[PDB]
Amino acid sequence: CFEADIAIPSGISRPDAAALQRCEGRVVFLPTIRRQLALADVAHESFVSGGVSPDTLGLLLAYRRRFPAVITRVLPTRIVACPVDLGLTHAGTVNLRNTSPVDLCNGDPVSLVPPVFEGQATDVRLESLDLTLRFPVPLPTPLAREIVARLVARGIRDLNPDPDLNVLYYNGARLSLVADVQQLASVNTELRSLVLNMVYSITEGTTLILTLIPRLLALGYVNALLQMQSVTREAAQLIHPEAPMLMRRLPLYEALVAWLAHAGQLGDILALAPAVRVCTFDGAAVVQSGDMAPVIRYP
Amino acid sequence: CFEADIAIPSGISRPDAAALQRCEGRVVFLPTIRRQLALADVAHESFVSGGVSPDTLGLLLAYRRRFPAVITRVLPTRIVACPVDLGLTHAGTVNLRNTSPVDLCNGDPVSLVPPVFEGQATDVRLESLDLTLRFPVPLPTPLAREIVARLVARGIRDLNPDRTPGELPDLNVLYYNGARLSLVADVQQLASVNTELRSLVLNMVYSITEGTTLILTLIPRLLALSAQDGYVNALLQMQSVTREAAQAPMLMQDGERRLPLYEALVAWLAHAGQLGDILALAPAVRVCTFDGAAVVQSGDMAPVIRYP
Amino acid sequence: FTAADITAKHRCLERLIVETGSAVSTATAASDVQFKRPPGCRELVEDPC
Amino acid sequence: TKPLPTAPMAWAESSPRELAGHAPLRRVLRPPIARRDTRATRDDTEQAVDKILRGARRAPRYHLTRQVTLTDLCQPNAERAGALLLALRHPTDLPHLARHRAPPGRQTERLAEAWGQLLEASESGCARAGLVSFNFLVAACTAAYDARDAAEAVRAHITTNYAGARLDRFSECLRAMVHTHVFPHEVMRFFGGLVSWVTQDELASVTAVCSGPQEATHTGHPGRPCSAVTIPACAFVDLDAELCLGGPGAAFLYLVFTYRQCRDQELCCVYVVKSQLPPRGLEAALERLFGRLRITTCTYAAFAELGVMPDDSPRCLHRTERFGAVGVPVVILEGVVWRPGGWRACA
Amino acid sequence: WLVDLTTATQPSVAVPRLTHADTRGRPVDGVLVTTAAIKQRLLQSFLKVEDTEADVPVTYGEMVLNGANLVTALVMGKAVRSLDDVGRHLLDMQEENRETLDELESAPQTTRVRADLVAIGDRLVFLEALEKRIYAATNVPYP
Amino acid sequence: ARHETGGGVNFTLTQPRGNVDLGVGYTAVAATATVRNPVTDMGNLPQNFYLGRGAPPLLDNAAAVYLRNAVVAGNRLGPAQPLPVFGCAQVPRRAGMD
Amino acid sequence: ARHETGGGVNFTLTQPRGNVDLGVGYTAVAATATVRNPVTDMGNLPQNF
Amino acid sequence: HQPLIARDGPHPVEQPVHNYMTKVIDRRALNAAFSLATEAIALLTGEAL
Amino acid sequence: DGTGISLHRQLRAIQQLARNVQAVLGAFERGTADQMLHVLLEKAPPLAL
Amino acid sequence: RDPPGYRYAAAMVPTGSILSTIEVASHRRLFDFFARVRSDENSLYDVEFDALLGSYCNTLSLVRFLELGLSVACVCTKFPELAYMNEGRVQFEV
Amino acid sequence: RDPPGYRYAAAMVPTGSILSTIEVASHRRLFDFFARVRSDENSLY
Repeated sequence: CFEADIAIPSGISRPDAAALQRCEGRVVFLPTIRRQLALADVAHESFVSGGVSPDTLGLLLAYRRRFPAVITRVLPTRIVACPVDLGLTHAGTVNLRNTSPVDLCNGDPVSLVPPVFEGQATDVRLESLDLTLRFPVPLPTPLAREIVARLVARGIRDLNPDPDLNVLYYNGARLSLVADVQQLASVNTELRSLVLNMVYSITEGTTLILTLIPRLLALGYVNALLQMQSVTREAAQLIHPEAPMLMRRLPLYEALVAWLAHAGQLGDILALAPAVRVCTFDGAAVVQSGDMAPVIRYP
Repeated sequence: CFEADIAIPSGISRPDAAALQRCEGRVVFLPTIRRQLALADVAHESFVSGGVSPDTLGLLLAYRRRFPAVITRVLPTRIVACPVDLGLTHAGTVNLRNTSPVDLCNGDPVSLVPPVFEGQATDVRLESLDLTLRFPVPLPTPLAREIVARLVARGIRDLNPDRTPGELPDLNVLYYNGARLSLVADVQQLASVNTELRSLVLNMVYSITEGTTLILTLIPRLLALSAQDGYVNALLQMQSVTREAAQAPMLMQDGERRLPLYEALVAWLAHAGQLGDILALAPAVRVCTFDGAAVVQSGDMAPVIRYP
Repeated sequence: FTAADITAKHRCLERLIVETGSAVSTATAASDVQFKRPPGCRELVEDPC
Repeated sequence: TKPLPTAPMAWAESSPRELAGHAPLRRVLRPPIARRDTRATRDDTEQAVDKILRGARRAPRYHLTRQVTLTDLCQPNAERAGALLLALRHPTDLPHLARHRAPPGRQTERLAEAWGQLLEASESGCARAGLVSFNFLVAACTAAYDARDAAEAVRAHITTNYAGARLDRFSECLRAMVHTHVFPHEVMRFFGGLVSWVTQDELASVTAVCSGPQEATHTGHPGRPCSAVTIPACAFVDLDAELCLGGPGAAFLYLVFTYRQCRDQELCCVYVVKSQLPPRGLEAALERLFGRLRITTCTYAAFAELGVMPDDSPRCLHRTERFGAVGVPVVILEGVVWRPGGWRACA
Repeated sequence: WLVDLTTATQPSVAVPRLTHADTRGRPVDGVLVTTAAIKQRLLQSFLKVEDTEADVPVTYGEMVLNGANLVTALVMGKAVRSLDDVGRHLLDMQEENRETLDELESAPQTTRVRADLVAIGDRLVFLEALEKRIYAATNVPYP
Repeated sequence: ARHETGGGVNFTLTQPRGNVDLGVGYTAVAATATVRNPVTDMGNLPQNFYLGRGAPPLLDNAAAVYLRNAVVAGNRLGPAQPLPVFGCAQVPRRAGMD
Repeated sequence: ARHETGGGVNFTLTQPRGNVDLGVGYTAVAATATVRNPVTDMGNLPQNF
Repeated sequence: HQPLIARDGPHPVEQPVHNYMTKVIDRRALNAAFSLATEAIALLTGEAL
Repeated sequence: DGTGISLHRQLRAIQQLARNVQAVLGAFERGTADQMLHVLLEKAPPLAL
Repeated sequence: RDPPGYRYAAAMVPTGSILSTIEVASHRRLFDFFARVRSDENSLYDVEFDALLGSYCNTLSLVRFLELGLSVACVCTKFPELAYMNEGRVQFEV
Repeated sequence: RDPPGYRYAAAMVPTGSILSTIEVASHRRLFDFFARVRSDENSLY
């Protein structure tokens, strides 16, 4: 499996040692696959980058840069977590813990940042050694992508506001997005930076094509084919946005470069590529929330 | 590991065989998934389309088609490379030799690129049997997507063709960390730039929906943040069309229960979000180092693991 | 011009040369004018055409 | 009985580093650091315990998924040794979603009536209904997609083994789904190869391969006293065999749903493509070969990659297997490795 | 044209009990059946090659049901040729590639029948008209 | 047969078995001899037809819904919320039963 | 070489070989005796540009 | 069972092939009749002497 | 297993193995005689020349 | 499945005894196959079989190369290190 | 008609030897069961 053994620090309180015992089956992101790693390297205090604790975007960056490893056995003075990325595909079944929706017999769980749901719920603080652990939520890819996009949209409405995105019907019972209270104010403040990169990359994408199409096809097969299948779609959207907006090949091309990059950087952050699949056997076939679920390395 | 053997033909001069000895860890594109193959199917002479060598946007389209294979070992009469697009199933992590001015870090997805820098060494001429080998340059996808954008736009702006005076912006020069990186500006071919332009134009259209207009309402609101936050200030690049685009709902809501915002995101995210991938070849590998060395120097061997 | 018959055959030449040795003929040599073949009897002609 | 050329068979007719591994490491003591200066029944029990011996003396080319479902849809017995089973997920959204993602001018009530109607045609308790067979799709869309009676021969197979109602009800559901922008994909992902069903009454426990090669399974002539094994496309109607022009490479196997959006009134086409192209090249060749782009949105096909057939040649086409009285063009695929893949259709 | 005819087809199934074609040794491997006019013509000019007038043909082969051949046809209901040897070898392997077993016996009885054999290329072949010998007065057409 | 499960390895033993009734007639007989309990309260709960839908409704939509909730008001098995086209018709569950 | 396979286990046999010509000059020779078939139909197709 | 030749080059490696086929014996029956004359019975059976 | 059935299947599987070995060992004898030709035809010019 | 039928021979050597005597046409449906033969019937005497009348295998012929014509056109030596070899050179002085 | 199938046991003790060696499978349907196996198959055991 290639186990990597995280070293618990010096003496921890008895209630903290029982906090870790309950963390078996939880996903950890380990910065390097070194066999011997510290606990502080894994703890959420190690996600600090710009001097701040990362937002939901800063997290999703890190989740794409380090290695998630499921916790297999927690031992006093060691945590044994087996990285998801290493070894052959479809092997090393290690048990997960389900959080929220069911995780049916397949569907490739994505580990998405915690704040998307009850924020501090899952912080799991350890006071004795003064560190904390935020475990990502294991959701299926279709639902994980539906949610993360669902919340960004809510964020956009919230950006300037004067049909509920929140109610979600998954499987047997309607799922709930909103925890009401100020959790939304905490959820919305962390998606704040993800919403903007989304708003920007759209507004910067349209205006950049809406300027380019009329500032191209006017200088062959480009022209004909373009306007051909774009009838009442691109051109109509051109007149309508240019109606409620303003209108340079040299800044155009140099902005088309900087956008094209920033765009694909968001497609990478977003799309929450699945870490694992569920393939069960002699098992329930649906893993009820909070129950260990079999799981295998590639989708 | 479904390794594909590649037979060295006849005898390539002891100096040529010494050149292949150091090509282990480099990448090959094979035009099939095979068990028996000829050395000449891999050579740059095979990249030649009818009568013509593809340009450096033509190669990306050729590396789009066929399969990247990283050479594992080279024997006297065969070359062993396991086709990453398929046979990536190894317990541990095939070695990729970093050939680039760049440096991998840890976790960087690695997408390949035709050789494209101002100072470069990708010739490897083998005189005994007429053939050559251009090895692609591995590169982090953030950087490899910045390059493709540079080559695309350079082939495009030239194509307008910019009316405006003869002094255009750079677009030929990058920076990765420090280290100015000067791309090779040499030829652009109609067909190679067309498809790259065709699919660029095509996808940026499909990313525009009804709900998109709801977002375009927010441009004046963005520039309100341009100026009262230090972030969001940084977000808007100085050369931002959006900034020039501000220099609205339109009613028309079809029964009110569709959720066009959400649907507009999904639509944009698919087509426009995935442009590095469609314009260029997406990463299939990411650096991982077991020994805990956290970078890969240029010229070193990067332990590499399956897709990001 | 039948295309009810030409399509209904198979394409493998292994077999079509052996059934060209003995193909039931469409005619009869037992009439005064050549008739269509009565259902009961089979000629087993050669008939390359 | 022994050769002339001995070195080639000692390896053929059939480690020491692990032996040498424990040798320096384990044999070494107190390292490191250094100081200076009862005929048959009895036989059976013993063998089971022993089997636990050898299998516990040691320790990956196979994966089995197992699930319990009903025989309403699907049905393992009708099917055989090599078959595609597709999962079906969450009947709960009888178009609940139809509320959203359904464009205006759409009576999103179609699914709830089409689908709830399907249930009336064929409650929740002991089990649920998952596992749609490949077969059952070929018949449901048989009259829909392009070839008829090679396609309908499959439909005759299911009505006589697996009900024309359910086929018709399920076809009405496929029409209603393709209607309202909830597709047959984003439902029905690939499940496996059907190793062994173990059914009771209306119940079935289906073992099937999550991934890995098929031919290496229960094997035998046939699995259990049934017949042989194969991944037979089941249609000379399906098994669209690409690579009209080709060179040796591992053939590949994909799963494609083709649709009609008022050109034919929400057509459902389901078949398999076999050619050597890595998914980044299949989207291109799917753009060609297809005129189904009728807007008459623009989302014509959706595909996922099932796996490899790491040998080009086994593509037998046989309109020759009996799943009861009915006979079906059956194409046999010799050797297959299953890579589940993911569903990609953006356009 | 006759070496083409005589070497076109391809041999099959060595049958030892069929020491059917011979003259001074040298088995005959084929038959030319013709009409009586072609055989005549052919044998007046063309291929007159002639180590004939005598062939030692064989006699009839036999198959019967004995032993376990019956029990399995009566019970169960199936039969296999030479189940004695088949069952013996298959069982001998249970305790104890190059499967040569076959079956060897008889070296049958021969005769001298006035035959007509010819050498076409390098081969021996019978020439047989057959219209007279069998079809003559029988009112049957000649195939 | 062994299959690796979550945090373990799982051996499933199976045994094939088959059987015939040897008898040409009737060889086993059963006799109910007593009743443990009724397993059911043997009471009054009515049928509520508003749990299913087989029946086209009243054509005045006010007469239709005035009707429904006059019957469904307090039923012991009255539906829980408006009937979803899927799930179940949802009999409520009472807090105790005897 | 064992190397697994999909649906089985292959074993590739191989063998390195080598060869030289011992003729100081012109050994072997080859002639043509007759033509089996023409292959290509020998006639009449344009070149479309 | 079929023999094979070991190829060197970009020729896909050939592995032995085997062929199992099973032909079904064609069936037939033959006829003839020597039918006897009435008076001839009453002679050879005695019965008329 | 321990049935007399598991034994005849094994004996049958050895029968297939050493039947393929014998087939691929004779492949290097057939392949040598074949590869001779190729290297002789490679160095031979037509008689006409 | 349609019953395979009753086996009349192997009914001649019973393995056991029925201990009751009843009218079994009442219990008609407790069985996969059933027949009432009042006195005698022609179906008791039916026998049939199908046979395998031969198995013809093939002896794969091995060619040895040294016994041929073509072998006189070369000099064949076993040089086991040829894998480890780099160049083969031959020199002629004429 | 779902024809017979090759009897593997009966093989192993041939009643004769086919002299002609040729690439069969051209003469495909001269037989009502023809199976072509390559290195070996799963179905012979």
